[PDB]
Amino acid sequence: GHMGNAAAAKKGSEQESVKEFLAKAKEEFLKKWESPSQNTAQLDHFDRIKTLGTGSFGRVMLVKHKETGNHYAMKILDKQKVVKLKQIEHTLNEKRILQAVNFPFLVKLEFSFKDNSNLYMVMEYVPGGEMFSHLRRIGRFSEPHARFYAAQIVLTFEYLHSLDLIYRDLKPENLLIDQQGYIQVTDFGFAKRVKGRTWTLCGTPEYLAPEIILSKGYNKAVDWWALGVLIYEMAAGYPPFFADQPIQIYEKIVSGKVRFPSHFSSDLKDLLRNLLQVDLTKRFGNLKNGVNDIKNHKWFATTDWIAIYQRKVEAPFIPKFKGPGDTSNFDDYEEEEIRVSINEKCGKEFTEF
Amino acid sequence: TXYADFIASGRTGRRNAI
Ligand SMILES: O=S(=O)(c1cccc2cnccc12)N1CCCNCC1
Repeated sequence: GHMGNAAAAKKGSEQESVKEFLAKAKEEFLKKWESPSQNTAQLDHFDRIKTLGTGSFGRVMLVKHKETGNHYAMKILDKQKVVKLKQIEHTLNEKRILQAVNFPFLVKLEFSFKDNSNLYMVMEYVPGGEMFSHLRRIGRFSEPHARFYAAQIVLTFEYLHSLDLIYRDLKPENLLIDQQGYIQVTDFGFAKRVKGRTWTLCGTPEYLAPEIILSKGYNKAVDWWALGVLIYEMAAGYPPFFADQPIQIYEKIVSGKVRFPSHFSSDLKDLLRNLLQVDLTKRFGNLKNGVNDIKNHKWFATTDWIAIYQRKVEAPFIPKFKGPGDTSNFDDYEEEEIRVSINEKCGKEFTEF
Repeated sequence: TXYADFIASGRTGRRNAI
């Protein structure tokens, strides 16, 4: 067979230990899920420094804790705007997930609080910026470099899925690089607790699984499809399915055809054909052996999963970092006021925050 | 080339959710 006795025993033991870890992690998650933390700091504990990001998602600001000098990334949502855009449940659920999970590649929520006008999530500052920027700048990642990142996503999805959390928002724009060169996953507005199926059309065109496009009930296998898109884009510099208009992208996704650059290794192409599998009865991550079909694939043969988890692998790339407040890996945005009204807004809607 | 096709798509920048 493919493994001798020693290798098979070692692999089996490793897989059993993962089960044991995940069972403990689920116990810890559910305690925090059932009794969320609230109101652990206030706004005047922090100096506002610079806007790190802004969009439909609100704003994210670099802030500095006045007494420790620690920098943080503070997500600010306008309560009235969240209600207008019909995002109450997503906003509450994002914060509830973030205060309950614990994993080395999931961003840490250090404080949260609210005031008359806004909701605030104070997260670790991840200074290396988006993977997106580095990928477009370098062009493409070599396969070992791509694999280093991919391994962290595999472990993070293995963790999230064991909690019955589907992620649904994977793309390089939503992965940050920390000071050690490791990945941080930050955005949980599309994440949902799903033991079985769910039906919402959400995501980004290039990363949508075919069953989402086709308006099916779907499951956590959409995240393994998206991993395939991510690995392809990291290794090629462009995603597998693209076109001028989303409808043309969707036609390609559902077609069952995917084409590869000539520099892709055969191992990589085999992994990607099994992740980018339209047929759900054949897609890696959705079969009887679950995540192990991915972790045991030839393309990951050199991956020491425990060493990645322990963050003991030397990263391929360390972003430039000139001090704890450095924002050079982020873009510049127009700086807008943080207005706090004398009157409380939408109090009932956000009692749980 | 596929890279040229990628540039032609106009979707080389940050992509919004649907
Ligand atoms: O970079 S962020 O502003 C950001 C968010 C959350 C925590 C962060 C921590 N450090 C830097 C930037 C952070 N960002 C906003 C949405 C777009 N995708 C990536 C996350």
